[PDB]
Amino acid sequence: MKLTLWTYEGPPHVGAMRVATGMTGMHYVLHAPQGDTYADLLFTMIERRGKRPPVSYTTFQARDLGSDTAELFQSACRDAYERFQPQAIMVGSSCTAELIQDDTGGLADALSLPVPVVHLELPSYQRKENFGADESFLQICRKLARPMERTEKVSCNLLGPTALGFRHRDDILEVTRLLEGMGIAVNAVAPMGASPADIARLGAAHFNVLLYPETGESAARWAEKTLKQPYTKTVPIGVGATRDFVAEVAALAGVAPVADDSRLRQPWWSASVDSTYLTGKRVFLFGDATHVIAAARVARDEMGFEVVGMGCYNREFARPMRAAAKGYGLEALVTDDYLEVEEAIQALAPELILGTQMERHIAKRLGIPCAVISAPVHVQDFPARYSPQMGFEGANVLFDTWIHPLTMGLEEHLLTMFR
Amino acid sequence: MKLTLWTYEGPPHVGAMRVATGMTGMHYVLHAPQGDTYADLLFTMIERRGKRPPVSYTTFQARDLGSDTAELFQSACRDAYERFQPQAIMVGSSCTAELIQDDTGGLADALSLPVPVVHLELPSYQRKENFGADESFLQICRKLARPMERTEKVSCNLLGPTALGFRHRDDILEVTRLLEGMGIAVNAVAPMGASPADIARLGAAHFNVLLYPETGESAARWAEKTLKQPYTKTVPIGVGATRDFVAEVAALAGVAPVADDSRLRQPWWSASVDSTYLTGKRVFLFGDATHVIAAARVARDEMGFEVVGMGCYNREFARPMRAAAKGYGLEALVTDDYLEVEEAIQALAPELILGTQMERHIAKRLGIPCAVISAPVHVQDFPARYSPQMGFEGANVLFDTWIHPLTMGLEEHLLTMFR
Amino acid sequence: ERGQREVFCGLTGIIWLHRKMQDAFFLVVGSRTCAHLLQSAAGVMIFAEPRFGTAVLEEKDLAGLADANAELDREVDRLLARRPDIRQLFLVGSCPSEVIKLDLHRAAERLSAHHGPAVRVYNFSGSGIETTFTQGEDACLASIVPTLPATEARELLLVGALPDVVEDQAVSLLTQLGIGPVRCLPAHHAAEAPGVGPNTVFALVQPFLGDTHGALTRRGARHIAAPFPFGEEGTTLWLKAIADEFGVSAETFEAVTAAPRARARKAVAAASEGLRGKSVFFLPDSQLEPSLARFLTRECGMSAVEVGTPFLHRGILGPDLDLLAEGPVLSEGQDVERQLDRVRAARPDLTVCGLGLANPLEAEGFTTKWAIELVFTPVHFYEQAGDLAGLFSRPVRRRAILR
Amino acid sequence: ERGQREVFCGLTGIIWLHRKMQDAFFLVVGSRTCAHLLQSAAGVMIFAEPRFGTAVLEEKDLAGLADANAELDREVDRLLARRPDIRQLFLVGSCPSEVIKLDLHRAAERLSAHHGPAVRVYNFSGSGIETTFTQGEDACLASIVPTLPATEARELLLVGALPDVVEDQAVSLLTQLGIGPVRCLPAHHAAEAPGVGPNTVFALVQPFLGDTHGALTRRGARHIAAPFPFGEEGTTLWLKAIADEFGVSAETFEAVTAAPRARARKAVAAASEGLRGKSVFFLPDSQLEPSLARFLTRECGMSAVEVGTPFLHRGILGPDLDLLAEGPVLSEGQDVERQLDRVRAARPDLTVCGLGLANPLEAEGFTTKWAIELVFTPVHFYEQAGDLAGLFSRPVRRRAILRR
Ligand code: SF4
Ligand code: SF4
Ligand SMILES: [Cu+2]
Ligand SMILES: [Cu+2]
Repeated sequence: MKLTLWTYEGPPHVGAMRVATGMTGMHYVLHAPQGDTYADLLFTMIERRGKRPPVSYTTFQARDLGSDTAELFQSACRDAYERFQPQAIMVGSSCTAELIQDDTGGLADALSLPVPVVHLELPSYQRKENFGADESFLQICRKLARPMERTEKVSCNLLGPTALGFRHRDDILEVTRLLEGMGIAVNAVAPMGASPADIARLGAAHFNVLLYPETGESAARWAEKTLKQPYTKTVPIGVGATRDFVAEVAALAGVAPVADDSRLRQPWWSASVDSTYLTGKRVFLFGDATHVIAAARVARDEMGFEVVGMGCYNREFARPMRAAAKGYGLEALVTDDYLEVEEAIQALAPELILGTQMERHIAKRLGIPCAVISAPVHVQDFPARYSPQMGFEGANVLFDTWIHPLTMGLEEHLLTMFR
Repeated sequence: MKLTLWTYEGPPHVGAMRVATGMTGMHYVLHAPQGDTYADLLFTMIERRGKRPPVSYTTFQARDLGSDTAELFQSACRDAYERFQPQAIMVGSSCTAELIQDDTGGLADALSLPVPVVHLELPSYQRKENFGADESFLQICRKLARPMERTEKVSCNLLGPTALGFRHRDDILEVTRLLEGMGIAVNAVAPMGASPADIARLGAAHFNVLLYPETGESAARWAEKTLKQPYTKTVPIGVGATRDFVAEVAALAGVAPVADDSRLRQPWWSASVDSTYLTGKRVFLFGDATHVIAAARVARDEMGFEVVGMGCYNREFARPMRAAAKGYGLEALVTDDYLEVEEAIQALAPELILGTQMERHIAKRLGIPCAVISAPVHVQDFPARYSPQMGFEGANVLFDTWIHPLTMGLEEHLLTMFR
Repeated sequence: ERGQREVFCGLTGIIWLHRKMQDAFFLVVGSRTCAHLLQSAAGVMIFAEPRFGTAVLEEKDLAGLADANAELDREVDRLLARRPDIRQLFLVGSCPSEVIKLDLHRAAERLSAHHGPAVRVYNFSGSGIETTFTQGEDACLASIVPTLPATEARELLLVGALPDVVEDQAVSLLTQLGIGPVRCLPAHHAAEAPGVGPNTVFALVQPFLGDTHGALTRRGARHIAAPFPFGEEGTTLWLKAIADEFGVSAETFEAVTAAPRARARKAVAAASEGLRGKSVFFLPDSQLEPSLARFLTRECGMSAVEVGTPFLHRGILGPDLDLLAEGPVLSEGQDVERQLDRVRAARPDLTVCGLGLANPLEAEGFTTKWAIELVFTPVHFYEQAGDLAGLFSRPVRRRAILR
Repeated sequence: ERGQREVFCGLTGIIWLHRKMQDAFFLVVGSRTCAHLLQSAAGVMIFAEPRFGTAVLEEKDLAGLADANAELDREVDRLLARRPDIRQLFLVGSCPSEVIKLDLHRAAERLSAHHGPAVRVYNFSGSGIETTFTQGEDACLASIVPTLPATEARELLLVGALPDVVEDQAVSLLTQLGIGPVRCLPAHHAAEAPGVGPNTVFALVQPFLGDTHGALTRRGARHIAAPFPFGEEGTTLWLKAIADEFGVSAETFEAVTAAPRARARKAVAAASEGLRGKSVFFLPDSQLEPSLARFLTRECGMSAVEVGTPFLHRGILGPDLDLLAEGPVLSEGQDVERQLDRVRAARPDLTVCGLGLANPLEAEGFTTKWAIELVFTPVHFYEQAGDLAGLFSRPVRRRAILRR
């Protein structure tokens, strides 16, 4: 037992709900106690979705226990099919439903629904939200994605973007523009903007692009084995990472590496004399492992910052996290306790903190310039404006976002000196 | 002899200098005292320009008067021709050179340089930097733009954008995207993207698009008389003004409207329940008249704010400013003095202030949420990221930028109550 | 009537209770789902180090009941070492803690034995399997009630957790009226816990304290059944019903409550301009819907179409139901899909719904106002009657402005 | 070379002067250009409501010295109506004011006749055709000098506007030297103004104060030429010259100064990691370039390829030039294109140039430091020797090895 006040990741069913919400025509009939409908507010509020999350809840009570729970689940699935008319059903359990002995997949199969039904086996007490999303995307691919003849032209699959993801929407657009500039069409983006029909055509792509390993690594590996689809190991966050991604994607596709640097201003604006004070600014970095590794490379190579802190809350990416941290000469802080991150920041006293909203709130009470780079965020952090973190426009956004706290601090400091 | 600490506008030579650094192949040979080269710093640091401004100064001293100072002017223009080798030379004088009796135009004719030479007589003490930019652009158009055959396909001129302009680069990009989505190519962008050849081709466009009246209205009214090119009277800031602009551009061009709404997010994120508290929040507005008039419509018709203060520092647009403020039940504050706007803010005590950089600092002293909407800005108010204020993506940027101070104040208040 | 219930477990009321009781910690024996709910509902509160936490269960904790109890004991010891300022620990139940049959009553008695009397460990259930939203506050108060000391005095008990400014207005108005002692059951500190006896008489402030009403009735307290203090008329009738139990005559009542009534009526009229002549739909969130639909119908001139509550306690909402017009139909059974269909058919001008249902209804074209704000914001008594009207008015004002 | 010069008019001297003189308000009689320059170079200070304003010359102000002077008196009286805190007013001359031939020396006398006991109005010319950059500061100081009272006691005298921390540490080290009470001409308030006489021998802390040096020589005070306190060695020889003039024993001086010299040497060595064996170019910005080149070349090991100074006062800078190696090429006069070609050909590893020139040279691939920062940030004496070294250590050349 551990007393937790802040969780970087929710329960796995929240990740499965993210997969269902990003996808269209996909419904999640979740066996949950009455009052577990709470995570719908995350999608309706944080992401401002004009459509209610495609999730049906049994919402069983104390009276509905034992024999009544299975009947409640079966009625929930059949009524969800009758009402929403989805093209594929996910069935899953909450922590409470995992505790009770109803077999969700067995009931769903017993209903014999016309559309494919995906059985979700997410251990809720030992795993977390990103595992839920990754495993849900996996099982959807296994159920629906099959070996398919490849497109006549070179085509790609954007794998990883799930709902409630940090700037996934704008990253999709930026990577799509990159690939189109190369001459590579995006066959399907999944889970966001996907359908069971699109999961069916996932086998038609010549190669996969794993934008977000946290929510798509299992699906990318499965496609590698069955669908014979190699997936990119480079996440295009930052100029150097974007150019490595350009070269790797061009090699996989067979097209010449072409990228548009015309709107790219991060290198010149870091080379300018105004950015000289940024040299040697110690930075602490925390959040999801992919974003932390990418942001550490951006900071050191393109910003003149010295990385004094580096960590992640995904134990699934501990080995990549430690391997990346060794490159900067530090030991990665792989933990899910915000107290440990606070202790590390206090013992480290970074000049700038790049991380989650928890790290953006630890900095304020310590009076440290802060910016958000990772998944746990607020409604404010989801922007109406185009705010990619990937590609060259994402590099410009990263420059402005990371420099804004330092510029503000310097301006307020000068104002205080001038009284 | 009014004691001035902050000027909202520089001397007219600064605006003419913005026009010069906007174009390529146009050099500003300025008759100026030594030490008047300070405005080069504005272009090299504020806008973060890679190359030196196309400005050559005489930098006379007290030992050089009478025949000498004219000789330094001759040497400056000749040296500019020899080493800078511009396609066109434009000659002006500063305040001090305006006082001394040296005819800028006559000496240029005496040189008989092959490149076209335009003389801008800008009243330094009567007028200001926006008039300087407008009159410089008008003189450049008069000398180089000539009637020509219309382009085969429908094309437009983006008239107004200059260097040091607020969001001019990203607004150029956004309006260009909006017109290409509409089937109208951009014949030229003047003077920020233009050249003496492009200024010559200005007459080829079917119509002009007056992006910024402050700097482009004189050239638009001249091109509506000599090149017979009507200009759009609406500036596309905000959703409603963007639709008005699309309608007028379709009417002028004859093409279908075809507005690309798919990436619009301002309407929904303003209609969402998270923006309910925005209703009835009082906003004070100051800045150049175009941006203030557009931002008032955005704040009222699109964000639920009530406008309690509406004003401009640009007295050239006094009639449009007052006419706009009359529609909101207000008296327009047409003043060049920042103490007057300070008094207006203190009297009104708004909940949000949208203005220039001095407006932002007045708000910060007064503890009122503030966002910058107008031309006088810092280096920090020139983003590397794509930050249009115009068009549909400009609407999203506007929503995020205007809402960020309110969100940050609300969050700070909530944290203060909680802790 | 039975189906998907888009509500919150009563672990949500813990957020208000930790704000109203500064010496109370709310330890939640639940899973990562319940901790995630707590942080999502708290929002900014979690960043201020609040006084509620979740002891997340592990697989070994589900397997071993004795092991889980020992680990809970260790966690409680570490909590009290970490936060000595806590004087009352609230071991709240949860859905998993119920399924594992983790008897929190035994743990509460044991920890009260070993950590007594420095910290008093009470047990109540916030499980959504049993409770819902404000039923968490009701369960907390009903768990507080049995341990209250006995008294022989004639004391008025102001049952209900209120914002400090609203509670201050309450006690000020009551003292001006001429009543005797006023105490609040959700006391700020454990030392200020009121006493309940046969002569004790209590008045309900929030229309969801049914189990608290029963627990106080078991101790011999008597209920002052009054319309709940929402708006000018609601506050007036609340104070009048308390006065009739305390002997305050019409002359003193009108010499005390005339000024606040007069200003509150004007404030409501000014802040309810667009509400007049508009229908309002209520979906079951917080059981505030009938006692506040009465305010909207009578004061603001709204024409309520349907009032939905998680469950009616007709006994404590009797006067407020009586003041309701016969026109609105009231529903206690919640199936979110059927209720959304009813909302679509009715096409209400305003739709008081939950946070999850708000944005989709706004996208469909229905103005909505989340009822969670009503519980968090001060909307009680006289000063906030205008704020109460403006809470429902500003969505309609925004809809009119934005179109 | 007489060509285009990219240097600031001396009204920029006001910007850092008023931070040291908290009693003085500087009123500039100029056009819109001078007010715009003043606000642009001030930056955030103008938002912080500072003590410099520009009495903008209007078209009606251009004609008529009597009328314009009357409006000037109106504005000055209005300003002391707003600002009774200030006792010093500086009628800073500007280029349009000089062209108008608007006598501001007369105006200072008239305003001193009006409210002399209440306000002491000084007068100097920060005009561009007359004065360049820190020549504004030294012109203001030289204007202050003649009004200063005479004294008959030999006291150590400090000339130059310095940050309060730097001034405090300088007077602290001078006191641990033991001989010679100190005094600073740019006093924070006119009440604590110094007494200047023939006996008070004055030491100059910043090179560009040549007009102030001349004005102090008119008073009878003689100058002790010394290398200016930039880095460990320059500060050491400055203090050694001061001690020798006051007869402080060599062993006592070395013993008292050893610790800060050691700390400064450690700090300059730590900062000068990428500076050794490097080439530095100086464009004429602030007249600090000779002492800058001395410090860099000797302590930092950075060979100077060209030292450019807008005005080289050889008499005062003589010890510093003696300390400087023969290799650096000192140049007088500024033609921006000639010096740009010179830096392009020399391919320097660092170029200490103006801010209007810094970013273009970075675009061309040259590492640039802007010397306008130097007059702002504390770069004097041991306690700031490390910061001074690191300021040239990472104006790129620590970012170049990071960007490229
Ligand atoms: S409904 Fe049950 S499992 Fe879900 S958050 Fe509430 S107490 Fe926890
Ligand atoms: S003093 Fe002369 S050179 Fe300096 S800003 Fe004024 S006009 Fe320009
Ligand atoms: Cu901020
Ligand atoms: Cu900010």
